[PDB]
Amino acid sequence: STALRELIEELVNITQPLCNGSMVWSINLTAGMYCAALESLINVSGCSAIEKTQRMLSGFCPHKVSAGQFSSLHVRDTKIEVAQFVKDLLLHLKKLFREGR
Amino acid sequence: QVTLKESGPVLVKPTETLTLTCTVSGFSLSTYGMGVGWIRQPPGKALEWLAHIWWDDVKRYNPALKSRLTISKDTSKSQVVLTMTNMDPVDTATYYCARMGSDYDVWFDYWGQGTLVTVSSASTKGPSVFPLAPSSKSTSGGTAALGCLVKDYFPEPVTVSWNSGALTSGVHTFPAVLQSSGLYSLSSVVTVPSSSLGTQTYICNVNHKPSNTKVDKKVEPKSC
Amino acid sequence: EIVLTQSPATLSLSPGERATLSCRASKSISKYLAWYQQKPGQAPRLLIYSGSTLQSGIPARFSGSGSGTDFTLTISSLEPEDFAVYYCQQHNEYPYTFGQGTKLEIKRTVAAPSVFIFPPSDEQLKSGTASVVCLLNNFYPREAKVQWKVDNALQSGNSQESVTEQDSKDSTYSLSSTLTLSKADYEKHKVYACEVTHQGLSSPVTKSFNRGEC
Repeated sequence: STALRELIEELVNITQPLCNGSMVWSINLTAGMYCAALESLINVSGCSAIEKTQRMLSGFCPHKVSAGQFSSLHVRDTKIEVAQFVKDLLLHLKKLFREGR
Repeated sequence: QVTLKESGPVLVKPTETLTLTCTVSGFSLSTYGMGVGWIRQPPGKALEWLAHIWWDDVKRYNPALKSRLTISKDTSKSQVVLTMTNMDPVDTATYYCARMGSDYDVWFDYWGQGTLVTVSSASTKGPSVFPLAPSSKSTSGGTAALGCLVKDYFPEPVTVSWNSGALTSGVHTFPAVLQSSGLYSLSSVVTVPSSSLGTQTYICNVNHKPSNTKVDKKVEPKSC
Repeated sequence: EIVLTQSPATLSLSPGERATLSCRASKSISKYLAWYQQKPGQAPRLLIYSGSTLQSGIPARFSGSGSGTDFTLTISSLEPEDFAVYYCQQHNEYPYTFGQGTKLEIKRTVAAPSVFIFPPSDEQLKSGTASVVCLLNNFYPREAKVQWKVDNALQSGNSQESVTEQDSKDSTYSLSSTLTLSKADYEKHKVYACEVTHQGLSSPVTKSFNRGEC
């Protein structure tokens, strides 16, 4: 996918201390969870370095995602550092890309 | 150092199944980002990607060939296995395994040496070796050519040397041609001063490993 | 399926000169084009990935550029070791595809071939077949015409030719042509001639023999 590749490249760009101090809800990374990933990341407020990632994610989610609002993200227990979240998201997206899915 | 090695050259009969193994060193097939692909190249033709597999068993196959291909890996054996069913003469090619140079994208940074796979009904046969007789008399005073015609063997390859490798200057060993009979033929020639035809011995040493045939052919002036 | 068209099929240049190799894709591949170099009997060697990234161990005279549908591999000043076949491969999308290659060959001064002809051996004739062989030795350019004649009848379709790789030391080619006839047919004729035409020969050179005369 052209959108997928571009998002991979952006995540590589920004991870090679992203939003230092910012914690987000952990996700149970499995296929198609673009909505959940955005539902978590949309809640980061003072970090311009992830703004593009946020816009890019909206392209992959068929519904509007607004901060404070949840639907696709059903579990909110563990909170993790943004850097870790985005690194884990990256490996997940690379797998999708490798799979052709 | 990263190395890859394909299993030995093989002959497959039409309709039969090809199995190739790639043995790897300098990386682990369970390490994040590691992947191995197979790429083939028919004689005189372009490279064609067949399939690849990643460290986590994610696989991709060339869609034109998908029904015929299987790929697998075994980290404990450091081996990647390609299986290709219903082989056809058109599948005669050198088969390479190669490592992906990226953790998620598809281009290849380290390559095996390649292995020749021949698909044919023909049976393994060693060559007949005929003289290409010196082109002039020793007294002629020009430069002469002589050679050996290495005819009707199967499969590729043969190697040719002269005088057990002592003669290399002026030697040309030609690419084989595939004849209508399904057997290959090539020539090896050497140019020498006509004056040496009296004094010096010329022997071509032909080796056809597939049939375990070795031939030493002495090439003399044709007694006219 | 993305089709990659490489131009020109063969590029003839001298060492010292700047080379430009082209690769064009049937549709956009963004920046994701790889280049490989391949020498006779050897596996391909990765030179460039993602359009312009130079692989480690590749000298800096090489550069890739381009995006979209038009890409180039350039070499600022050709060294002897650079003459080889070059393939492009796109890695934008599945299925991954390669172009058909550009052969980069050394342009040198014209060299006329020395020509030799060889009768079938008695050993072979015993088996029922005659191979007659004509050799064109150490010539440049690669283009040459070999015309078999049997009792002045021009032969066609009953020969096969092969050509060596360009010589590493003098940049010449050699060619072998084999004319094949049954023994019965061979014995029906007298004069076997190989007529060669090449840029280096002011007029065609004919080498011949008469069956049975030596």
